[PDB]
Amino acid sequence: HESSERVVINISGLRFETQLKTLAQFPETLLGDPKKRMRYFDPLRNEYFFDRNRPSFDAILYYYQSGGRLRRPVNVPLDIFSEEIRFYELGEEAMEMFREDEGYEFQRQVWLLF
Amino acid sequence: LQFYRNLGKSGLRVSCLGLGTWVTFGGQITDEMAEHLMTLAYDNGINLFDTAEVYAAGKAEVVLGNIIKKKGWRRSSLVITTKIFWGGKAETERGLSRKHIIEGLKASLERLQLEYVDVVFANRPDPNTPMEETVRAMTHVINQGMAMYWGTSRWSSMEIMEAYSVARQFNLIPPICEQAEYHMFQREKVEVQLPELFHKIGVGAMTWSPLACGIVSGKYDSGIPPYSRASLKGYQWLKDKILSEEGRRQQAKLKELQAIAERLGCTLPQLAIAWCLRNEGVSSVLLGASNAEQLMENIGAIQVLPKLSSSIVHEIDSILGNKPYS
Amino acid sequence: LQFYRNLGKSGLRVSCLGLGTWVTFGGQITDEMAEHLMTLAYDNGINLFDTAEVYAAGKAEVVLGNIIKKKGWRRSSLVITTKIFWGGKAETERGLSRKHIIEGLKASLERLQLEYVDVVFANRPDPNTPMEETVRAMTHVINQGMAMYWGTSRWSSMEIMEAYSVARQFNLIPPICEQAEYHMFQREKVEVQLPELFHKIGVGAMTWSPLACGIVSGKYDSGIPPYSRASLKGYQWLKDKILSEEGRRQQAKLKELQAIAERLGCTLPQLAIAWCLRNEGVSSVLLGASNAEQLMENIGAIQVLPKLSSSIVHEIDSILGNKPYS
Amino acid sequence: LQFYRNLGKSGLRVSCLGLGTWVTFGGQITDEMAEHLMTLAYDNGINLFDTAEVYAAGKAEVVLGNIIKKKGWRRSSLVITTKIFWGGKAETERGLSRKHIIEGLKASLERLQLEYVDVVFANRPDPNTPMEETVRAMTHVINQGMAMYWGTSRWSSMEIMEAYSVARQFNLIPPICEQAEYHMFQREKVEVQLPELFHKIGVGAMTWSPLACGIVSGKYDSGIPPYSRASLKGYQWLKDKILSEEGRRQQAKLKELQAIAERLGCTLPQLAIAWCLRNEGVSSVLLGASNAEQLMENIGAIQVLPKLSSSIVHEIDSILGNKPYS
Ligand SMILES: NC(=O)c1ccc[n+]([C@@H]2O[C@H](COP(=O)([O-])OP(=O)(O)OC[C@H]3O[C@@H](n4cnc5c(N)ncnc54)[C@H](OP(=O)(O)O)[C@@H]3O)[C@@H](O)[C@H]2O)c1
Ligand SMILES: NC(=O)c1ccc[n+]([C@@H]2O[C@H](COP(=O)([O-])OP(=O)(O)OC[C@H]3O[C@@H](n4cnc5c(N)ncnc54)[C@H](OP(=O)(O)O)[C@@H]3O)[C@@H](O)[C@H]2O)c1
Ligand SMILES: NC(=O)c1ccc[n+]([C@@H]2O[C@H](COP(=O)([O-])OP(=O)(O)OC[C@H]3O[C@@H](n4cnc5c(N)ncnc54)[C@H](OP(=O)(O)O)[C@@H]3O)[C@@H](O)[C@H]2O)c1
Repeated sequence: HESSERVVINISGLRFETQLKTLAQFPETLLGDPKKRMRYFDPLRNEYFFDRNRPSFDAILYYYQSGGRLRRPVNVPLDIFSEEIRFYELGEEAMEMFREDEGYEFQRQVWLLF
Repeated sequence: LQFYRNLGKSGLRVSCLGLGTWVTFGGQITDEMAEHLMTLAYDNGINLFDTAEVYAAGKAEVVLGNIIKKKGWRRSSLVITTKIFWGGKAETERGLSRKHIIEGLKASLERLQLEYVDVVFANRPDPNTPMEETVRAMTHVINQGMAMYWGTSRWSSMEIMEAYSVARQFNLIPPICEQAEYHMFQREKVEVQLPELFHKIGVGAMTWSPLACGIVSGKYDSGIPPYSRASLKGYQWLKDKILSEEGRRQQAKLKELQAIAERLGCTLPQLAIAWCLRNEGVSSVLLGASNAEQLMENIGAIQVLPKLSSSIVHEIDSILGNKPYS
Repeated sequence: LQFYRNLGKSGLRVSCLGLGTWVTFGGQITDEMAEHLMTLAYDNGINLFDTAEVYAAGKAEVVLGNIIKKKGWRRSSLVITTKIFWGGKAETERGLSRKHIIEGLKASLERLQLEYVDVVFANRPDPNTPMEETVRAMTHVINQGMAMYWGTSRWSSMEIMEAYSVARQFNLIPPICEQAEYHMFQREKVEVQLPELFHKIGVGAMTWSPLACGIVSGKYDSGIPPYSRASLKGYQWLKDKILSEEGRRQQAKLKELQAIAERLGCTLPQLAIAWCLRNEGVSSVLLGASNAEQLMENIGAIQVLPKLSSSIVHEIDSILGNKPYS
Repeated sequence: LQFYRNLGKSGLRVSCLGLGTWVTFGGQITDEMAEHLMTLAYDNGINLFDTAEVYAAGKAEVVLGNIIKKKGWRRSSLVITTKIFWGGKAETERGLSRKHIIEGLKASLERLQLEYVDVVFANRPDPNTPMEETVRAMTHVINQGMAMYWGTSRWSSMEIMEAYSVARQFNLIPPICEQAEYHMFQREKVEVQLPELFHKIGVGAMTWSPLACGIVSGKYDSGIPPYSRASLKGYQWLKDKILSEEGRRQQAKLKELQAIAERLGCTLPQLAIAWCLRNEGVSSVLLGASNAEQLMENIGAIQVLPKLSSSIVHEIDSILGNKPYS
């Protein structure tokens, strides 16, 4: 809880390393909630393992480091990076900004034909 | 229900109740009484016995060491723990440095007349010794055959996690246990801090003082009985907190908790001990006794553990009103 | 053809046949008989001798220890193995914890009157002890000079591979051997599970009970002979499976396998033992004998091993009909 | 102000003053005098005592070893250090190889009659031995129980940092201390080189010769007094530098520094020692004495340490004019 304690995140072999105060900035997310991320902890290596996409996590971790900047990398597909945001649970307020930055009876019946 | 249980997420199997040696061994009770108390605990399935180099200035480990040697119990059938921090007046005889961890544990093994203890604890955190030095020293005594496991005591969850990190960092042995105070009037640590470490890195809790040095027994609602712990030399601090403002307030809440004891067909000490073992993160509770009538009464808390319903647990959290905010 | 062979992909050279001590040593046969059986095996090139702390409640390691001390054989000329899991009634005297692995192996070395065993096995998987604790303990006793190698017994291939991972993870020593039951009526493990580990991480197999405790010898097609293992106290479980529904069905298939024994100019016990050594993943077969006539007969299975053609191997897989689906 | 202080960023607590054994023990002073000097230091709170295998060709560690054994002081109450480099005429009896580090330290422990020293130093850098061999050897003697910590002496900051790298590289134990010469006429190392290592990797400094072998005491402004160190056999090198060109120039600057001593109500040796302890990177200063009047006078430098104002410190840097360019 905002304590400079270091956290190691392993993405399919790609090693990431950050402070706990960085992830505790957004407690509603996956890596920010100690109860959500513990399902992925490895007590033999003291790290969190994820068997997912590797090029996407650069922007996921930087979303915490910068404080809200969620920018898809130039080499990650749009459909793949968008599915990663929903896994790490960044939020709808953050997902909407990503879409904006990416460029994105009888009365009712007679109203349909016309 | 299940008597023996693992000490955290390790292979060391301890009984849910253990007999400590603070105050009693080598101080309050005679050696002939200490032998009788230990033989009762051992003959009843208790294998965990706790001590420290500071208890009775080393006389507690000596008394404990002579009982084990006299009765001829198999060392493989005992789980002996000791705590290292206070080892003499000198400057280099205190703390968690590599010098005192090795010297202090070696001196305890001499008094205990044992080749090794099953667990060696850091009796308190040492802000003067770097974490890497303490973990290396604890790993060293384990690899040298002076101890089987090592744990912490009075460490915050942030410090216990750090020792686990430094262990994984330098391929050393992490700690497996944490001795924390836990009774009806001290709950913030075992019920909030520790359970995260039990699921993350598997550090169990071996709680001490389940009756607040005897306060929960309800023997103080009239005054300070003779021959009790509060009447002992060196325990004026306990007599102060008993007769203080909060002291009488705690005695009032014990009157309500007494009704829960009679309703469950048990005593109040048994209810408080069974109340501690209700958590999966509590690997064992360390008992204390000055006579045989107290001990075998406190052993009966195993009967009360199945009779603990969530309705009763919620009922006690209302009388105390100290439910820690999760 | 080649008598001695490496224990897995390691440097320890064992004979393809080994003499065990279950049932016999310190129980069924006299000590004077055990000495005679061992001297025959040793004088015939067998260097591998197996035991456990559970056999005869420690009397087997004692008998084995006295023969080695009496005959004055060079310790460098012997390969002594022992298995650790069951070490007493107490709770802390069983399992694969660091406490019992060290205490149990130390107690075995005392009875064996030996400074070290060549291999120390985990007699069965222990679901209560974490894999990291067991691997560290096995590495610890090796580095302390109490053992040269360590292996597993009755572990699944998934567990053996995990111990290899935890070893590589923490720079520890992986296991080199696995003791699995393997005879004509138990084939699923050695013929399917293990060969993948022998080529991947080089874990050899030291199979036990090649005659199904004597069932394959064909001495039960009439009844339960006196003085045999099925007539012994504590082995009613064996007498049940012999006279059960499947028991008579196995005795019927031995009649056909007997014709293959006469055609090859050998007995049926020799054919079954040579049938086990037909795999490259089997580093050694542990024999059992209650008299000298059985032992030197079973040693003759080396003659039958070259006479094992793939036509004969396919012929036996048709009589049994238990060829494991690869 | 604060007497005891940590040896660098480690858990070993040493007094800010320590008693060395160069020249004096086993050479200049009698053993009866050495006992008296040590009993005074020990009875005054000094726990750090320094020696080497080269001092008096091993007689210094012998004298020191007999005092500790005679007085019966608790080993846990002492901090004993020894330095290893010169161990005999032979080729393999000098340097920092694994052969001499182990053989030399073992021989020192025999003369000291001690099972272990608290710190083992490399008396000087060895350009013939690779850094990995020295660090492994220093880690080896620590893990073998012959030493608690290890440090360097006369190593450059580039070499101390390399030993720290090789330690982290191979999961070994880094050094915790550095013995460097530090007095008013030798300041380039402790005031420039070392403080970067104290904040980066936490290597403390245990400075030696605070009075330039007695030069700073001002006893040489007339000549070479009898029975002093300059009049001793084997110390013509010291007599040369005292009566040289710079030697008389240093004696002239001591006359001005004497006025600062009288103004502060103390002597000149006390001012020079307190001048050394003014840095946080200096964990302890090793004293030297040939009589009891010198020792208990030098112990009084603790009184002068609070009376050291930055105005006085700047005043002394002007008389010396050797302020190292940071
Ligand atoms: N890690 C640490 O820092 C730490 C600190 C303290 C203790 N410990 C360990 O934990 C153990 C806990 O000891 P504790 O003193 O805290 O035990 P406790 O349960 O808090 O109280 C034990 C004391 O209460 C009284 N008592 C016990 N049973 C009773 C009963 N049935 N009826 C009435 N009075 C009873 C006895 O005192 P009187 O008969 O004298 O009144 C006895 O000495 C210690 O032995 C020690 O091993 C560890
Ligand atoms: N890892 C484990 O858990 C485990 C388990 C079991 C055994 N083992 C090891 O493996 C060894 C295998 O022993 P085992 O009992 O399984 O051996 P086995 O070959 O299955 O049977 C041996 C028994 O069969 C009978 N027998 C042996 N040779 C015979 C012959 N030529 N003709 C007729 N009967 C014969 C004898 O019993 P009777 O004369 O009494 O009938 C003898 O005691 C043990 O000694 C032990 O070291 C390990
Ligand atoms: N790491 C290394 O290579 C190294 C090198 C040298 C020393 N050391 C250690 O550091 C210690 C330092 O010794 P040191 O000789 O350098 O000490 P020092 O303080 O430089 O001088 C000590 C000598 O000065 C004289 N003296 C001491 N106190 C005095 C006083 N109050 N008034 C007048 N004269 C006084 C005495 O010599 P006289 O009475 O004989 O004149 C005494 O032997 C040694 O004992 C050794 O343990 C280490």
